[PDB]
Amino acid sequence: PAVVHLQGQGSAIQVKNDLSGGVLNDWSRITMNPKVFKLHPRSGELEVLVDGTYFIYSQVYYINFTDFASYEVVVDEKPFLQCTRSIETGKTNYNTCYTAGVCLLKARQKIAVKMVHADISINMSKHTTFFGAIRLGEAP
Amino acid sequence: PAVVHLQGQGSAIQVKNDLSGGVLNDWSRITMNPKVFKLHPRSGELEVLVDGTYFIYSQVYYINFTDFASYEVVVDEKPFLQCTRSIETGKTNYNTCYTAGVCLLKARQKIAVKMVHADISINMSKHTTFFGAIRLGEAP
Amino acid sequence: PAVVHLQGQGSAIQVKNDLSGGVLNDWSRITMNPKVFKLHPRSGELEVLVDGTYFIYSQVYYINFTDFASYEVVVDEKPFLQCTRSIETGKTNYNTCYTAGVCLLKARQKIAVKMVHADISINMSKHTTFFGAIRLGEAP
Repeated sequence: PAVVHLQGQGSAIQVKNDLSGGVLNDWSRITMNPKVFKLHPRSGELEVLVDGTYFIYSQVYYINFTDFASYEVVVDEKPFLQCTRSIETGKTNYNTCYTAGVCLLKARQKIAVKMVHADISINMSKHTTFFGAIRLGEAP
Repeated sequence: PAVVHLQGQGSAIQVKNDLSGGVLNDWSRITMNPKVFKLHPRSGELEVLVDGTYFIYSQVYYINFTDFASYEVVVDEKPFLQCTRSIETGKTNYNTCYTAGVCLLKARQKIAVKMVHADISINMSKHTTFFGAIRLGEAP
Repeated sequence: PAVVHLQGQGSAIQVKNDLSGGVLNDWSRITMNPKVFKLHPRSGELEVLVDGTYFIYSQVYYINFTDFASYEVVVDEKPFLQCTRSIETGKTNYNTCYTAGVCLLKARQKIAVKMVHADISINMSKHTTFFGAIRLGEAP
């Protein structure tokens, strides 16, 4: 199996003005098999270069937000996974938010972590905020 | 590796009165290997057809509860995994609860996601509530 | 693929004690490929016995906490993953805290679950608190 583990590079992000369309992008590729995965640095996309059965996972560290914190893991712009937290307006929620799932992908398909449009702050520390995949094998 | 990723059928559920024994059901079967896995949609049970080493995972999107929200991933009615949340707010508790783990299984054993009996609502959207398994290989 | 699923053996721990630097060691070794994995019962370290690509996961059940509840998954004492909850609610909080990720490892390296030192309680039940890994295959 080929793998990729992408880590945030540190520094806090406010989702509204510190990102465009909510998409996380400045990922550090500490592990990436270049024959199976390609990273797109501005669009924040993790592209698969071959058909396969893929396990996909992510985790975003919510560090303070208004009331509703959430993101989607999208595949070709389509919601596949979601991780969501809540809090009462005036109070604080520091919270790692992990989700993961398995799906069949064809070559060139692109995966991305997209924050929902809200006032939400996230910490990009490498241990709390990450994004990865495992090609478990061929697709049927 | 044979995999299965069951997605909810796009509906908000009130656990107490909309499920039987808290068991999430009416799963949509997008990707399921028919030689390893068999689905029982109304029961909500996922049956393994062959012995093996299985990674099992699940997410439930909690959308309303005032006390506790908890579920168990059960194998023949025995708890294997458990995901739990207490309230994050006095208003509306939007919160996804993911859990996963590896276990050995025998043929004809059945897995289910079983809510604890309480005043809980859930969003059964395809990207928010899901239930899957990976046959990594044989069991030793 | 070689797997390991370690489960807590029940009861609870008061994290304020800071025994063994917060490193959890209550692990029951239910499934463990002995050719790839070794558990040290006193230190709580999970040692890989061969080089390879490893998916590592953990869940800790925070049962009584008020401010920050956090833990790290460490590799040779170096943080790799982190799971964190500080939910300001006015009452005591109860959350399971799952995280996971993939990394390449050499033989003899040791993985542990290290609680950050806090006056919280964690429940060590076998269904709510666990620690595991999948050797996906050889590392490139």
